[PDB]
Amino acid sequence: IHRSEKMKEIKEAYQQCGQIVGEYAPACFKALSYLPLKQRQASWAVLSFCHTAASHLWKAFDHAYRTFTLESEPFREFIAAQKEDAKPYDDLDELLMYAYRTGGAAGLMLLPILTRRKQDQLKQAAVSLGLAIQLVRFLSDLGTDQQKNRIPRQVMQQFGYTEADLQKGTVNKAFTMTWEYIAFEAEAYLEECQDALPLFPQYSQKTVKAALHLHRAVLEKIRAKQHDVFQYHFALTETEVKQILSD
Repeated sequence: IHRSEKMKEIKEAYQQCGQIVGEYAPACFKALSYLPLKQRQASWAVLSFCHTAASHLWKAFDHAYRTFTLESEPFREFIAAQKEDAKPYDDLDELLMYAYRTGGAAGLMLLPILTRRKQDQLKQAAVSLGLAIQLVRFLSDLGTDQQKNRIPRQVMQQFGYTEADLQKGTVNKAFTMTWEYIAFEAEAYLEECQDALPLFPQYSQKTVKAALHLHRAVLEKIRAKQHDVFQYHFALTETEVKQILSD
């Protein structure tokens, strides 16, 4: 087929979007692999955009935008949320609002790609999934001050976890209670998407199911490794993903 140079450039840009996501989000990339090619590549573009903004390729993004009639709002929301705050979060609501504006927004970005019909019925599930995934990522690595800053001071106070403990990266009972209190919320969002799993079209169910299983597994691994998130960034290995996804 004589493809236009423009389309050739779009295909190149998409592949690069896939290289990116595959590198910075192996688990999600794996979950997305179950989508048909058109949807899969579109998802790469959306998440590549997220990664890029969190730290040309627009050709593939515009293509995805026009192909799936994506909405501009969530993309704007995500961008605005990258302007930060060097101050620690106070309320759990503050952390949740943040996960909502980033992960939740990403979930909304992807909605039109995950489903063509029952979008109204699956919107809540998509946002909850993205929100939960962001919470899981947050709970998987507390190595820097920026990450430590997202731990809600009111939650820390509830269990007696001190600023001094946190700065030292001390993993004591007070810390695990703080961590589990936040993990409880993440799991509630996950279960919410789990309940709506049968509503997604067959072409995207394996992708949603994979995402759900993978992130639940991440939380379990962290627990298995004694919540040692101040020292290591937790992620599933290729071997682990394979087992989780064996079905």
